[PDB]
Amino acid sequence: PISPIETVPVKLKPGMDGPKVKQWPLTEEKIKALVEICTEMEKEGKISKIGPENPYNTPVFAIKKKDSTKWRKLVDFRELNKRTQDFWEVQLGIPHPAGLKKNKSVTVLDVGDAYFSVPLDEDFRKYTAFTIPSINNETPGIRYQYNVLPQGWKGSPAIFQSSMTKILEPFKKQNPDIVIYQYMDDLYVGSDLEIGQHRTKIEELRQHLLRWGLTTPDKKHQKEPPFLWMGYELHPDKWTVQPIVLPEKDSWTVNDIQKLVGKLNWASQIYPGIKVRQLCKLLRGTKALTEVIPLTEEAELELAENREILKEPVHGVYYDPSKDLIAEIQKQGQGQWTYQIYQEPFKNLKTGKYARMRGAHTNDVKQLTEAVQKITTESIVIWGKTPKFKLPIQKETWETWWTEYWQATWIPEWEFVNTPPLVKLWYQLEKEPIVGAETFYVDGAANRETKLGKAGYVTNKGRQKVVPLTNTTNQKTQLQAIYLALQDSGLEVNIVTDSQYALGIIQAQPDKSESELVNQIIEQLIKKEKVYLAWVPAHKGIGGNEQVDKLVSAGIR
Amino acid sequence: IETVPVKLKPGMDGPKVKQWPLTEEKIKALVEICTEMEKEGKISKIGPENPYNTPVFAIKKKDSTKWRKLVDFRELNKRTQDFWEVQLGIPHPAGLKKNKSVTVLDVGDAYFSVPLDEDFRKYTAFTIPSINNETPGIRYQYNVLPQGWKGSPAIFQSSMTKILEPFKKQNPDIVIYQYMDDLYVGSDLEIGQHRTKIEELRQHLLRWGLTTPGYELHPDKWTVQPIVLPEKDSWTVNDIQKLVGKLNWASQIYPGIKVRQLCKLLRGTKALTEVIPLTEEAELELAENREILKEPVHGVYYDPSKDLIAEIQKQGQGQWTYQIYQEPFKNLKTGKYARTNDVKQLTEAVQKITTESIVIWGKTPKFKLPIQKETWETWWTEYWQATWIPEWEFVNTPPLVKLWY
Ligand SMILES: COc1ccc(C(C)=O)c(O)c1[C@H]1C[C@H]1NC(=S)Nc1ccc(C#N)cn1
Repeated sequence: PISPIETVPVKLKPGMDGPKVKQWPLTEEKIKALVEICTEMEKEGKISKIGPENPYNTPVFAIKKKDSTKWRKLVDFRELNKRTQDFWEVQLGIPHPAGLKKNKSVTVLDVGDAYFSVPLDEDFRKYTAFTIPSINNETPGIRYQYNVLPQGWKGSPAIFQSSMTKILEPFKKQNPDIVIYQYMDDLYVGSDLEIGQHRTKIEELRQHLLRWGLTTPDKKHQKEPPFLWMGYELHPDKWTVQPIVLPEKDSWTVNDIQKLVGKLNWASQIYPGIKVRQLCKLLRGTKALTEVIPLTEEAELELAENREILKEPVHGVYYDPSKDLIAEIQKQGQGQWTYQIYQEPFKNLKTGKYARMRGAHTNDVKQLTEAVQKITTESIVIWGKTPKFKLPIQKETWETWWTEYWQATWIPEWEFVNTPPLVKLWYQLEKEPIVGAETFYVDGAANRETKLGKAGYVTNKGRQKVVPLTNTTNQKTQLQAIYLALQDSGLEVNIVTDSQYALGIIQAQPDKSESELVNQIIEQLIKKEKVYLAWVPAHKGIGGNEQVDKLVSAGIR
Repeated sequence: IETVPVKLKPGMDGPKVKQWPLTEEKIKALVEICTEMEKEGKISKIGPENPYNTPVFAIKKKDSTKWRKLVDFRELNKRTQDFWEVQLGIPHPAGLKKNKSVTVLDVGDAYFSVPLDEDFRKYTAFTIPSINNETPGIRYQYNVLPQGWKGSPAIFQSSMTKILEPFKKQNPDIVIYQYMDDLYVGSDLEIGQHRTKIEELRQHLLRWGLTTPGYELHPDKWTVQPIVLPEKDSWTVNDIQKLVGKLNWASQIYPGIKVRQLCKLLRGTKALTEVIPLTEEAELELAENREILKEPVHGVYYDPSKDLIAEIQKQGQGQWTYQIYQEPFKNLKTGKYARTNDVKQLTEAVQKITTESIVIWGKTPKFKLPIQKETWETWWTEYWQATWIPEWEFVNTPPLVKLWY
């Protein structure tokens, strides 16, 4: 049929005009096919005969189907799809299984010939014109236009789902106890009714759809849960991901490593503990897609744990709106975090993993914080509410960090759960200078055109070391000069720098970095028992700073 | 009543901003509201032929139980500017900033009675999302003047002037300023006389169909936040070092902060803990130094053409410091904010500052917020109460907390 529904008015982009593309000469077999086809459509209302008063033409093709059984009418709309107005988006997100309520009965009805059962805006049809050529372009040809939604046109998906909504609106209202999800051609209808009261409700809907031009299955409902959807396998009872299977090869190509990494990431939504750091590390650095990459011990072991995890099937449960939401976060490897969300002790709703870095220099208290912000957002989308957290951090460690950090930080309802490792700040920075502790006035310089710098230091106890550096930035000579003051120095030490830059990085208590140096400085800091950092205006000539500054810039500066 | 034609800034197109995900209770709230606004014909459902979008949120009244709708027209306002700023602007009284008391009334409902040029309604499209994307999303557009839009006040300016006319004529010493949804009413009367005067005004408003709140600002009791210098009994090397560092800073701003005399004081290469004596020229340098730092930077003037910028630093212990300036380190005003959640306080401070900003300059500043983008966006609305939303960029405060400014 062709739905009696009103039509969605559409227009071309403002200054632009319809398409006027030249029809390339097609062969007889192809020319014949298109006629046998179009005549069929026309006979149903899908297309109509027009004349050469329409300045708009769109190229038509035809290719053979499976093993060359029947032909197909391809309509290259590119030019029109480029002059057509923009629409809203059909889907802005994709339901996550974990967000589905547990349902007793679910059947999947799929609409047949969707785009063809919906009327096009009358004032727009004139643009959907195309022509069937005459053998070796002699006769003018048959000109046609559309009365329904063209297959490859830009506005078909929008106008269709849009239309399908209005059609459903009544039925939904009369059946408030029935959920209907529309995903393209298919329609998902679930309820708590019995296969009897359910399949009865189904028909009622099929009928409702028919009263609108929508032909739907009868016994080929496909309902039969299981359900393979968007990469998931749904059961009325639970859900899980399409079966994963790991290659088991003797050699791995960049291509193989990628498919694998993709399967695992996809598997991590419900399989806790999935890890791909070592494997992803292998894809670093421009590499062919056919190049063989040797697996390193670490990756070799990682691929192992994953295999182990994937062997016994794991399933996820559905959402119970009444019960609360609980999320726990464990610290797997370094920089890696896994989490599980459940409502009943260990019957996971969904699983996940955070491993983002977020700039160079950062600590576990900060990473843990970000992971919560993610899980929070994620939780909102799927379930409309934020869960209570269970974090492997002391109410103290946290409370002490947040209050002494420049950035503003918040964190939903949580509880400490002792699930090792535990998050901790690996060192503090005394707020008061250390009395009777050697004071180191560090500094550095670097010839910009040469790159030759001398990172040194001078203390109040006479000592004064000065080392030369090659190929370094004015910053390194300042970060190096601090590394020095930390090496040949006792457990307690006051360090005076003129490097806001260094001051900045260190005052933030990073416990891991991307600077080879910064990590070293970190090692030291964890060893000392009392460190005090302070700043003073660089090269302004101040007590002490000047003194060092001198022998630091003395030549080679 | 005939409608006013509105045109976007040629070259620019209508808003196409994503809708930040909302929690269940806020979606339920929004559907109720929008359901009613539709029955009343204020908004109309729309198809996919509308490619535009503007985000919407649900906030609370002045701490009540009623959920209020809050469309975010930040974008649209920008594509409209020319219109609501030059063509039909609204003068900002310099007298408002001087008033002993200023009352703010939400004259928002007022706009729902004026139709919006049909040719412009498509640019006010917004979406009420659904949970787990289990639904396409409910779309709508405005038939009447919307409340977030700065275009609404401009248009309604005509009707507002008549309504207020009598009151103004009878009370010539009361400043009435209108700024996007709110009315600022200031006077120098004793509180009760003011408070009364305010009631009287509600009555005029009430006759043209217009409710009211409440909420009093005391501008004349707004002062600066000097850049504080210590004044200790003892003294260490470290202390004087910081003293020099800050003084050095306050030199690129506040011309004349001679520090030379105080510097070169007790130098060489001493221990930080080593306590030290005092000086005479020093005592005098601090004197003049702070003396300057106490009063506004000579040479800084508000430039109507340029943007206002607000920067906030978390001082810890619930203390928040802020500076408003157009040229870095050229503070037009600095201040403080004190007194549960880090985000809650920040959002509080942002509103306070924005308010003072609207009174003194008639425009909101752009904020450099000391927080993680994600965290803010996830929680601000949870404490937000104003009917407007300022522009904000998330910054990363330098160890500049030291000098309060
Ligand atoms: C959000 O709406 C969607 C998204 C996807 C599906 C799929 C893939 O079936 C779906 O049925 C729906 C809605 C019908 C309702 N289903 C709800 S709520 N729960 C369940 C439970 C088990 C199965 C089982 N087996 C399918 N749906």
